[PDB]
Amino acid sequence: PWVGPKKGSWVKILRPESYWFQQRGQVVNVNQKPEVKYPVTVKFDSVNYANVNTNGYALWEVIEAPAPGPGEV
Amino acid sequence: VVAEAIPRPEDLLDSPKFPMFEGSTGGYMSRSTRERHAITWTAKGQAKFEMPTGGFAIMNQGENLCYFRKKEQCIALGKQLRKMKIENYKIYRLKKDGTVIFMHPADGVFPEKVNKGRVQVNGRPFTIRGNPQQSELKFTKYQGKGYEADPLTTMFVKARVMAFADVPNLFALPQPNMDELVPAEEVDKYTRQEYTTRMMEALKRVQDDRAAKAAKSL
Amino acid sequence: XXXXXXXXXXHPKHMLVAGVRGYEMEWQPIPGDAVKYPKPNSEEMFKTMIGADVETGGEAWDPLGFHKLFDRNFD
Amino acid sequence: YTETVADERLFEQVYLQYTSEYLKGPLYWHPDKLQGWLPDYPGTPMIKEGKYTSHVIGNLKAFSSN
Amino acid sequence: GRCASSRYLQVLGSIHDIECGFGIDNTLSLNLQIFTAHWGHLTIILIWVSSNLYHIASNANYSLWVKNPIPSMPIAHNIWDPHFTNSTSTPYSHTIITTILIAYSGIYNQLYTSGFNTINQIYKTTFTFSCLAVISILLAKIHINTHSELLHKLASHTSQIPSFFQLLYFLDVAISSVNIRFNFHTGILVGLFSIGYTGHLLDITIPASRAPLIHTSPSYLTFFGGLKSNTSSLYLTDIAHHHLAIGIISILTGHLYSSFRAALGTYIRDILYTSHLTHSIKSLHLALSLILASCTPLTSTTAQHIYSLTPYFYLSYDHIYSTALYVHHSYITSFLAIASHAHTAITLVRDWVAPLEQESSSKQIRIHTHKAAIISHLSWVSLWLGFHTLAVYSHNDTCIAFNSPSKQILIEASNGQLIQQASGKALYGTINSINNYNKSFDSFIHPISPGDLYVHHAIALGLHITVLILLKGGLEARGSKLMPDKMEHSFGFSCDGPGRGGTCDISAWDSFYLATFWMLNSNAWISFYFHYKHLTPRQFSESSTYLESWFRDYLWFNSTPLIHGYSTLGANDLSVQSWSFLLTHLAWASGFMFLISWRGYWQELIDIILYIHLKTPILINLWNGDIYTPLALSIVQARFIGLVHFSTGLILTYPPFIIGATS
Amino acid sequence: AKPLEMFGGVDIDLEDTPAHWTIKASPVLEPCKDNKKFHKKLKDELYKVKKNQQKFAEGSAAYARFNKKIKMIELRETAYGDRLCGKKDGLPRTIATGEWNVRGSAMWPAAIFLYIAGWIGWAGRSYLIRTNDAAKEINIDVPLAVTCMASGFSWPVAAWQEIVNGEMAVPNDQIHNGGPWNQS
Amino acid sequence: INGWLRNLLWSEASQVIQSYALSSICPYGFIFLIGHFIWAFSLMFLFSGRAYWQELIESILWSHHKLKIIPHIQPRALSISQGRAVGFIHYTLGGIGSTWAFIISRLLVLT
Ligand code: CLA
Ligand code: CLA
Ligand code: CLA
Ligand code: CLA
Ligand SMILES: CC1=C(/C=C/C(C)=C/C=C/C(C)=C/C=C/C=C(C)/C=C/C=C(C)/C=C/C2=C(C)CCCC2(C)C)C(C)(C)CCC1
Ligand SMILES: CC1=C(C/C=C(\C)CCC[C@H](C)CCC[C@H](C)CCCC(C)C)C(=O)c2ccccc2C1=O
Ligand SMILES: CC1=C(C/C=C(\C)CCC[C@H](C)CCC[C@H](C)CCCC(C)C)C(=O)c2ccccc2C1=O
Repeated sequence: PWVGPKKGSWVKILRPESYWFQQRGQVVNVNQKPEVKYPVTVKFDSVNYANVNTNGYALWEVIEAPAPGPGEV
Repeated sequence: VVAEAIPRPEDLLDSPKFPMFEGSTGGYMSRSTRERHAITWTAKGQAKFEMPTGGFAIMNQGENLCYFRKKEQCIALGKQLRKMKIENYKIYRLKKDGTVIFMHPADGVFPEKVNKGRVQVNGRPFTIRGNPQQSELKFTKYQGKGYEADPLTTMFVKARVMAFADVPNLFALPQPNMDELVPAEEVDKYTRQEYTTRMMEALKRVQDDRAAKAAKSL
Repeated sequence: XXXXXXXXXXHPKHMLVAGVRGYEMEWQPIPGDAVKYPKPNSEEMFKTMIGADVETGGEAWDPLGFHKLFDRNFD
Repeated sequence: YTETVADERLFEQVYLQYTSEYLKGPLYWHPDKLQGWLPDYPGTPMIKEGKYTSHVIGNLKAFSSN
Repeated sequence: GRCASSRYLQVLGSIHDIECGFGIDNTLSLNLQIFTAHWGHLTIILIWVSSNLYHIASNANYSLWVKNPIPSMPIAHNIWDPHFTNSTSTPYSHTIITTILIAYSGIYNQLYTSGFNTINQIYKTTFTFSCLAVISILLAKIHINTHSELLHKLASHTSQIPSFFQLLYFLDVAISSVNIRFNFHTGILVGLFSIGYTGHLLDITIPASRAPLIHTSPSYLTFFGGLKSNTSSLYLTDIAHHHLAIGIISILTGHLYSSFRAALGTYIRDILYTSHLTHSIKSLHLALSLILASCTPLTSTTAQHIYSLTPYFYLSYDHIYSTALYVHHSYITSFLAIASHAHTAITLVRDWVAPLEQESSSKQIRIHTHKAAIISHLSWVSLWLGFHTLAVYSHNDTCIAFNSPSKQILIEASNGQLIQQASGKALYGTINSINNYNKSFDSFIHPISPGDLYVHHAIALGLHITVLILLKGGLEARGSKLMPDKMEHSFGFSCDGPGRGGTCDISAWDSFYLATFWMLNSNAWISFYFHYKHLTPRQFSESSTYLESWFRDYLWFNSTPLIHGYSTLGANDLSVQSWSFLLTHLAWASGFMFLISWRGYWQELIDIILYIHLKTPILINLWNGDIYTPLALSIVQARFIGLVHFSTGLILTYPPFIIGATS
Repeated sequence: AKPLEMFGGVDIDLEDTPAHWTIKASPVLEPCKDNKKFHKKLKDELYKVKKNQQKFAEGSAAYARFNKKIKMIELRETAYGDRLCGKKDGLPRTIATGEWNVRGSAMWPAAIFLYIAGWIGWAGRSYLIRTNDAAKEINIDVPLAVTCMASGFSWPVAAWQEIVNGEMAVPNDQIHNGGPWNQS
Repeated sequence: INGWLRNLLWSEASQVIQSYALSSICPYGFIFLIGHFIWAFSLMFLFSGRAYWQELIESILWSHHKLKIIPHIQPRALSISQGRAVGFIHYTLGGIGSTWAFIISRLLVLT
């Protein structure tokens, strides 16, 4: 039984200290081990100050938002 | 792991373990400092390297030994050696008395390689944003150090933050009766377990009085 | 089959906006003014309101879209 | 059984939900719960049901609307 | 292990940060320390007042200035400096007589208006104020003992129940109580102090200004207006009536909160809870911020209205008093204004509890929800004002350099003119309905020209940018996108490292440090505007729309007497002014290196110097550096020291120019 | 009772009629063609330029260029005659009361600039929306760029139609609000 | 030092400061003013760190994202080294321009 958002599905970030808070990014993969605290891996078009466009988030920090659309983060 | 017998640098003049190095003013300042750090390693060929204190050096085909004032210089030289595929280098801190403390490959395995028996020191079980607010821990153990709070205290203050926003359902603390309480401390009735029962009944009386007073014009 | 996330590991989302009470509270009791929780319906109820006539079209005549600004307040 | 991160999060939620209700009661006694602090004065509730209670208008609370 | 040379700077950077004290464990200790410090500060103020009164009494000429105030000049104090010429005579003395300094404070007019006539009265006043300083220190001791006695009475204190620990929160109810403090401040300290000063005026000031009159009858309360013709100041009867009205109003207002009895007055907490506030009133930083934000309009209006409506005898007749007072109070109120924002930021860092993420209940919460909108719009208005003021000034400069004064863009200041016209119509309607008309209001309404419009836009730009920096620092003190953990660190800290793009000047204290430059610049603009309009209203009205006029006809032109002060031709009584001018230039430039050059360079330099000292023959056998190790100043200390040098230079370079230009 | 001396030099209208709300009724200002300072300033301009002109040869090109400059100065003098200037400076003023019908009014430049500035901003926003990529910002798609630049003329209508139809703004819950200020 | 201030930077600056509408030396007075402006402008880069400007840029970028104006070349404040370089360049350029105008206008007037 798959857990978390599907691969390639857009999710809105709910981590307040994240550089992409309330932004959206494609789900690269979700780790299926229940022991992993932050299994969801999300990649973004906008890099942060460390020039990193991907990060691993918790299961409770992604809400499966729709596609961004024209001129929308 | 067995610590070596690194002698004090002021007592090991002219040792065969010393690499051929040019020698500069950047070395440890004697006549003012007594704490020295020593790094030893075994090389395979006399490959030239750069001393952390200015000037270049040539290793020995066998054992090597260098003395430095700071652990940072020893670690810099260790990284430089490790770039040359030279493992098995150990870094010691020499106390003023001559006590040898084994520092860098502390358990014999380099810190970037996972080794069993290690425990996460200074670990915090939440995201960095999960730290409690500094304002909440005023005049407590963590007065200006909210990042040092144990996770139980963080959860407790988080629950307090959750609670102290539903203002209408809060309980105002009753005003103490200073004039008629406050006898000499020797004047007490003991019965500690009865004192909590007295707390229960007194708070029940306070709440009933408040409800009766509120149900007059509300 | 996607497993349902338990309420322990669910998400808060951002349905809780500045115009409504937060996690659990009550909003300030303002006297006669904008009260209660607003909901977007201006344009929709504007298309059912009468007043449109054949002088200008025959449907809800509102260039400049002044009706819709209530629905935009949320955006 | 091993304590997964979801189980730890569940304990977090249970602890917070219980304690946030407990601290509102008469058994926590924090300085922020004093009179003049966040909680209303004992016999004078100001706002209830999201409406100004009659005690807001002070000595006029007994006056009729007319 | 022990400390390095940076210990002194570290300690002195928080020498009065009583919250950061190590022995302090509770709000009782903090509040008592603050109360005792207040008593000591009041003692210092009283001693300063007695100082000025003594020096006017002893080393001065009040007895002679009072007779002929218009052409005479007051004396601050004598000059006793062994560095002067033991031969000849200094330019500050009448040949063989002692050396004197001309007072530019304004105390002479204050004492003359208040009713002083003789040196003996000033001497008795000095004695009384020294007595009051003694009284203040003794009150400090009294309150320390009373609170320690309450603490000792906790040796005979128990509630016989586990609720006894509640007394922990009420030990400092004497200091932390708000309703009683508000009631008694607003009533006594404001209203009854005003009423007592009305009594002082009616008993002394008005009797000792005119021929003998009736027994202080109620005819001493007039409603004339301003600028009594002979003394060119407000009517003392008008001042007494004003203080009486303010006193009555504030006495009535002072009965608002529940101070001494629970059956009278409304509580401040209930007032706030049913409004758009309900802030954390137990924070000392919040109270300090919002009362510093109160002394700011008071001091700014003091600066404005000491000049516009001169209240003291012959104050307008002194060309130096009027400018010095205005500039002084403008600088004081600018400092208090930036203080309010600094302590608001400290409040948000230290003494503010916020909901989880979304409970939009606190006012600070609602402000923080849309803080980005606030900062973006403040940036927009700042950019607009800067662009359109600098560009129009550049147009005027270019078109007047090109021999075309008529090609300038001169927007007539129509809105300010409309406000002035309405106020003038109101005042003229007041005057025309008087049997004792032909009154004057001095500079309450002044000629407004396009130069005034441009300078007002520049001042608005400066205020907007200062508020922008301070507000951004306050709102992002608890965390920004760049550093989303800023409330875990101190209010002031060095940086967040070179990584993540580089993070120099990231703390809220760094926002204050950046904003102090803009405060100084805005104050300089305001002071230049006032001083230029004071020196020559006509030339300012015509040629002030192009910045070259400000550069030439004001700075370059009016600096002639000051530089000529001491030269190879003799000295004037402006020699101290010129010497302090150059010294303050040196101080201003000296702080550039603390701001531009940063720590690591100097740390290497200090390591080299320390190498020398540990290498010099005799030093090495006496001092190995292990005790008070010399180190370069830390980053925050460096920024603060550079800021102090810059502020001192910029502020203290101006009074010499004012004195040289006006006197 | 002589408001000039009462208020330290400044004079007040003292009359409440709508006919004085125009800038032309102000006693501070005066039409430039009958102002002494205006005459003196432009006469001094003419005198200085003419004195410079005489310094050169009669038949030189510099003499002709100075004649052209003199003609420009005299044209400027006659063109600013209807413009209002202060009764003490002689420098013509710019009207910022929204008069719309006076010489030197700021309404026409304001309208022109606002139109063209909205045009620039709308063209840039349209290009950014239609090129949702960083590669298109460094290597500009010139045909699309000029298409948006030409299309920007209808900004005052298209922008409003997007504002009311929910296509310009975005809810705050879709963009990064800012740094966290709380959590615990 | 007062001699340098008075007889060099003040008395000998009369030519450049009073150079408006004077045919040859108008640009020198204007460039004197511009050099002062540029020199003072350098201090914004010299005294400030890049973190404040980065946070301000993020605040502005919020308003840009609000109206669907997303610069995909993400706006970042100048790097620390670049901030120092810009400050130094503006400082030296403005000061050199100030001296340049001051000396050249005076020598052109006197000659
Ligand atoms: C006018 C401002 C000013 C002043 C005075 C200085 C002064 C100094 N700088 Mg400096 N600097 C400045 C601006 C200034 N800087 C700026 C804007 C920058 C740009 C970043 C730098 C960058 C800089 C660097 C990079 C270096 C210096 C260095 C130096 C030192 C070498 C000169 C020296 O030792 O003379 C002595 C100092 C004086 C001020 C001369 C006058 C001394 C007074 C007049 C005599 C004594 C007064 C008397 C005792 C009164 C007693 C005090 C009183 C309380 C009793 C000196 C402390 C160099 C250094 O430290 O190397 C040695 C160095 O490496 N500076
Ligand atoms: C950010 C914009 C801004 C700010 C902060 C100020 C600030 C100030 N202005 Mg001001 N002004 C502005 C823009 C601004 N102005 C513009 C665009 C004009 C037209 C050229 C004027 C014309 C003007 C005059 C004539 C006078 C002032 C005065 C003043 C001062 C007193 C306050 C007042 O009455 O202003 C009025 C308030 C405003 C102007 C706010 C308007 C803000 C909008 C958004 C600016 C853009 C409007 C836009 C261009 C209109 C286009 C119309 C077009 C569609 C036809 C104060 C310092 C007075 C003064 O200093 O006298 C001593 C005065 O007499 N202003
Ligand atoms: C598509 C272009 C574009 C658009 C539509 C906007 C729109 C806006 N900007 Mg802005 N900005 C831009 C580019 C743009 N900006 C650039 C390139 C910069 C870097 C200098 C800035 C820097 C900037 C600041 C610092 C601030 C704004 C602010 C604002 C807002 C208020 C209006 C304002 O201040 O304008 C004035 C705009 C400027 C002063 C920047 C210069 C304008 C540039 C040069 C226009 C470039 C357009 C581009 C070349 C078009 C090419 C089209 C082609 C490829 C087809 C508004 C939402 C303010 C804000 O957030 O308040 C709400 C604010 O404080 N902007
Ligand atoms: C608000 C006031 C103000 C301010 C801030 C400035 C700012 C400036 N002016 Mg300036 N100026 C002003 C008013 C002002 N001016 C007025 C009213 C006049 C009268 C017209 C002038 C006349 C003037 C002239 C004529 C010159 C300046 C220069 C300068 C620049 C100096 C920059 C620098 O690095 O100096 C660094 C300072 C120095 C290197 C020292 C020079 C000044 C001293 C007195 C020389 C004495 C040398 C002596 C032997 C001791 C030297 C010590 C040694 C260790 C360095 C700077 C842009 C100068 C410039 O372009 O650069 C120098 C310049 O040529 N200004
Ligand atoms: C800062 C400070 C403070 C203080 C302040 C003050 C208050 C000061 C003072 C000062 C002073 C106030 C000083 C004084 C001095 C004096 C003197 C020095 C005197 C002497 C005298 C004598 C010696 C006498 C003698 C005699 C006798 C014995 C009797 C008879 C007569 C004769 C004369 C013989 C406080 C506390 C806040 C705290 C912190 C610090
Ligand atoms: C000049 C300079 C220094 C050097 C200044 C130092 C090291 C301190 C200078 C102190 C002066 C020389 C006075 C020394 C004090 C006296 C010896 C009196 C002692 C008083 C104590 C006993 C309290 C820095 O360390 C520094 C650090 C970071 C950014 C910029 C700079 C910077 O510009
Ligand atoms: C203001 C400032 C910024 C912000 C300034 C930036 C980002 C400059 C870039 C803005 C544009 C791209 C510059 C382009 C030129 C100007 C728009 C116009 C210059 C020419 C005019 C006269 C026409 C920093 O990033 C910074 C970083 C480190 C230390 C200090 C500072 C610093 O002081």
